[PDB]
Amino acid sequence: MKGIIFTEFLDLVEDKFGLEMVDKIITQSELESEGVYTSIGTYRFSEMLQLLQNLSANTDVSIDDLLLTYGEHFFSVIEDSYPGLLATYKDPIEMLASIENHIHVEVRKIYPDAELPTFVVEEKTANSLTMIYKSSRAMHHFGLGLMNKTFEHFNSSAEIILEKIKEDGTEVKFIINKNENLYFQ
Ligand code: HEM
Repeated sequence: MKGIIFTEFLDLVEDKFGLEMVDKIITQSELESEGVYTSIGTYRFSEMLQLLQNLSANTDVSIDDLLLTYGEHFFSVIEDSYPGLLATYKDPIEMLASIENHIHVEVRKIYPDAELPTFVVEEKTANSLTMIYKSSRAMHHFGLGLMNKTFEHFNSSAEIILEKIKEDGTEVKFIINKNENLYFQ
């Protein structure tokens, strides 16, 4: 895992739960880095899993909801760091169907040591998209938060249903349906 994921996450923990919680989940965790990360650094995901599990136990917020909130926050990091890559797309469904064969291809050029999930499109229309998410890190809700903000970026919204094919969240079917445009709301 790249260090930018660690630094932005602990920034969000400090922003939402306080600096003492940042020190707490770091103290409860070991952690070859010992809690010191750099943006271009490469660290084991087991470090992040410890940080998430300890934060969830301390705050009583599920890892699902913590990763969802973080995934939504990380879209703003994408907005401010790669606006040209984001400006390539004009439709949220087309962008999400382009994560595997374009977006994360560019990410591997940024970070050659990147450890990324796989997204496989099984069905796609103009307002629907079904993809299979596969990753040993089971960060489906991190991707869900990024998907939520992808639709928000294009002034849209979507119902996104997650079906865990493997119970540990390492294979998840995403059923994305752009919402009814309630034009008379
Ligand atoms: C242009 C926009 C995007 C940029 C710049 C980007 C860059 C990354 C980076 C840097 C990482 C961390 C890699 C590592 O730690 O080695 C990453 C991991 C991830 N990204 Fe992308 N990403 C982008 C669009 C998406 C979108 C839209 C989704 C939602 C489906 C997405 C779902 C993920 C997930 C779920 C992970 C966690 C790793 C895993 O699941 O195994 N990304 N991305």
